[PDB]
Amino acid sequence: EDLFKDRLLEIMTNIQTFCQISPMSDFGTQPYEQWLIQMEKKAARDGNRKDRVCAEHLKKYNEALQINDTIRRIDAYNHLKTFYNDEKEKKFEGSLDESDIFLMTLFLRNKKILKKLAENPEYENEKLTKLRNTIMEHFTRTEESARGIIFTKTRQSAYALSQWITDNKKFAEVGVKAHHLIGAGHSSEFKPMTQNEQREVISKFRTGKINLLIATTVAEEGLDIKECNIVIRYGLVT
Amino acid sequence: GGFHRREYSIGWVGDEVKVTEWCNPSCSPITAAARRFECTCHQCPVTCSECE
Ligand SMILES: [Zn+2]
Ligand SMILES: [Zn+2]
Repeated sequence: EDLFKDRLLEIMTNIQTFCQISPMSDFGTQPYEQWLIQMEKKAARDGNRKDRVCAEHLKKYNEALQINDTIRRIDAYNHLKTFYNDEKEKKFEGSLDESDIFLMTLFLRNKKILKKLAENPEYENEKLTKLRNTIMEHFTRTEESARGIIFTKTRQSAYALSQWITDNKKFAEVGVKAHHLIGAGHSSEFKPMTQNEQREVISKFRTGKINLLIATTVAEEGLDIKECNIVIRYGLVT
Repeated sequence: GGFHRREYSIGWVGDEVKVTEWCNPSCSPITAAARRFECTCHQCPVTCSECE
């Protein structure tokens, strides 16, 4: 039905087989995510390296599943590619072991099919369609005073939503200038943005150089900008 | 303060999407939580074109 999603699920199955785990929760669900989070913590405690790295990687795939489901296939593919590109960089050119080799080779085996599935032009899902029409209708209606914030759950989601806007010229043609806005603290899920960069982005939003901020919810403390005339909550409650 | 800030909540079950929308006074706090606030600046209108 979704060949890209199906490949991801097959891969995650292989990894679970490799480290011999079988969680009650389903791939792509929050309780599955909370379960990986526990396993990973325990593996660091007990010092089980195989279990820790497998959980770490499984989380990257679970993340890709969620991006696939809520934004596009291409963004999910990029999330995985970037992660494996970083692993290759820091570990394959050492403290490299059987689990690292196994995970990396498993992804490389699938990379070109995943890439080509990602490159296939696909129709937007209903979530993104509803998001598009909301932005579009608001921007045409309020024109030069359009000033919006979209809240999303994760850093990778905010970045992906921003890329999608850029990839779609119709947004630009109704005035949209968007930018993601995320925290400074370290996260396994995504790179940080310094407090400095945050301040510059917000400044640009104040001046109107940016008019659509895409932020995580752990930003709302310093986003109380009176001139905002639309807020969109995108999948905060599922 | 001074106007209506349009508020949206886009949620789903599977790929079945539901949108909730309403209005807040422009003086009220910006929040990820889905809140209905009252106007404290006293310059905000009672309704706009968007909420009738
Ligand atoms: Zn007010
Ligand atoms: Zn209104």
